[PDB]
Amino acid sequence: ARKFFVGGNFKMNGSLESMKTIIEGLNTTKLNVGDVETVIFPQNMYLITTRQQVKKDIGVGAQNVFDKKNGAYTGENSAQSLIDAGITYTLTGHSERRTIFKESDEFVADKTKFALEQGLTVVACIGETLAEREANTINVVVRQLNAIADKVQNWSKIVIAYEPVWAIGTGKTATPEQAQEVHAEIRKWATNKLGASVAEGLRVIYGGSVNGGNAKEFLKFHDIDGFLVGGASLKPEFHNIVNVHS
Amino acid sequence: RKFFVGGNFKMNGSLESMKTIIEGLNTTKLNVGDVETVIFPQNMYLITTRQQVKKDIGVGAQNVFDKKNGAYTGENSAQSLIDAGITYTLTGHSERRTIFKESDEFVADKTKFALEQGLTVVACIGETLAEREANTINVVVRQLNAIADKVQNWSKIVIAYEPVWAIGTGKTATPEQAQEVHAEIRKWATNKLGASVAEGLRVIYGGSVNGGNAKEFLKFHDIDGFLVGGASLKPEFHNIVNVHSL
Repeated sequence: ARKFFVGGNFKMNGSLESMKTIIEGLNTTKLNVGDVETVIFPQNMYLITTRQQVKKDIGVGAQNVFDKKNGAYTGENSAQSLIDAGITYTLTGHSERRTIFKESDEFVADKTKFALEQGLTVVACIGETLAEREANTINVVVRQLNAIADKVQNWSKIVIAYEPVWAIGTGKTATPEQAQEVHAEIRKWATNKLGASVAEGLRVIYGGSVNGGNAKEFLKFHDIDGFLVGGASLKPEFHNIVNVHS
Repeated sequence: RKFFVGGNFKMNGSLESMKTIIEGLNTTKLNVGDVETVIFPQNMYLITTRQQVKKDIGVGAQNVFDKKNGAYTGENSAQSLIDAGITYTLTGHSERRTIFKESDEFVADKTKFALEQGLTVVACIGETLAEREANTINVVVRQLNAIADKVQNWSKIVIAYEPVWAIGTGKTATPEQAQEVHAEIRKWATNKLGASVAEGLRVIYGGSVNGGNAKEFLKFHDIDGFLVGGASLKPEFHNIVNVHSL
């Protein structure tokens, strides 16, 4: 039985006031920590103050990390620095970084491997564009996942986030059935590549648009283990996703 | 032109080391009328650095994106920086141009947006080892022209000339070479922006500046300060920051 996982990706948003509000909101929500692993991923500059201010039952993660030890990489987040301040999670390979900053499959894998070695849990993001959806959905996520498998032996601290990039800004709303289809394919790939015990423990979270109302409709589908929430994670709605089981 | 000293911490730090580096700067006597001093910590420390370092010292990001708050996972927001009292940023550092392939045009776009949102920008330029053969001025003028194409007002720009071959290699440019590049940069600014703007423009030297070679630069009238790398994490930074005022 895989533990329900809800990540909140704030993206490149925030003010001092809005982050105080979000954090105080999370501190007063009734969390059953036994049945949900909750993590928020604030904009880089807020990482330490978010960890200081949000209660221990909520994880804090970076939105990106570099793949090397501390050194001369101006502008980057260090995995070593992150966990030294108590930031224990990170995203790698988010679609916005694969597209805007052309992060390669191999670069995402190397960041994942290094972050894991340094003690972080990695939410490794994958997903296909609309052109790739025409015929190559399986081939794309399989290729993205294989690059990670080439570098990473231990998947106990990986969770996979499936982003339906094809449904972003295309008028197309990705339905729960369409998500279930891909999540099943991801778990099939993991069974085939890593063995059944890894695949059955591996969280595969949906990273397309979701709210507290249809959260339950998505969780009715057989292979969806939680969510990487985008825009709703800045809003009170995030609490109804985190707390969906109660 | 007020002398400018920046300290680029790059992708370094721990809670313990960052607390003592800042405490070292807090208890260092400064002539703020004489030197504009700024430190650029790793992204995660931006808020705690602004909280802990005395008001006489500015804090800046090591990089910023070129758009308003939105869906750019992993990036620093210029609006968010300003909201929290971070009033500086680097753009175009050579490590970002080389590792992350930031173009002249992207750097110019970031510079313009950061300026519009209220930041002072240390726009970084410089030529490689191969370009040093015969193409030094072709390169820095091209990089500057891209900035001028997007930016009308240079009041809150500082130019940092860091020869790539001098970054982290220990091979400091001699002041005599630095002076002539800066003289060409000021010649370019005179022609492009007018003598008045050119005469107020800070052009600072970066590249293996340390407490032992700092003084030699002060005799050259087109070198308006330093962008210090590895030495900015060391107690000798306390020299470089004050050495103009001695």
